[PDB]
Amino acid sequence: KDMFNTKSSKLRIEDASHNARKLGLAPSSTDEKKIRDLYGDSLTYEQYLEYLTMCVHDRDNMEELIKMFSHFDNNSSGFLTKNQMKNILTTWGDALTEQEANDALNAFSSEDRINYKLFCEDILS
Amino acid sequence: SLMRVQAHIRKRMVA
Repeated sequence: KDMFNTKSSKLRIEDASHNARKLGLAPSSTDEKKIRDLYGDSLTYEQYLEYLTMCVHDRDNMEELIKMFSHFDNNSSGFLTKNQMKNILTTWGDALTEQEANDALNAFSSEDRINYKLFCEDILS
Repeated sequence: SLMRVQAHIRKRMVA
């Protein structure tokens, strides 16, 4: 069975989001709020397919992703340290846990000094 | 923007 009919009873937004990730999309709390604000806590099939379209984010690219990290790179050198990126990722936005942030940073590189453009390029795939 | 990065990091968690 498909990802929607496995858990349907309507499907909980939170589970729709997980399915979106398995399909290679990247929903944020903004998309969850949008889909909630017009269809409630649970979506019909048709509502859920709108949500997936909502989660395509075809404006996602390296130069859009790096904006916040650039703010912290004063001399626009191109790098930030793991711990810098961890603090950023765990304080602002839809904050990750320390563990989640470190796991992403460790998977991408074994060095402390991280090219955040290449890190943003890599997490897009 | 940072939220876009975080959304893709969570995407990356699931296999």
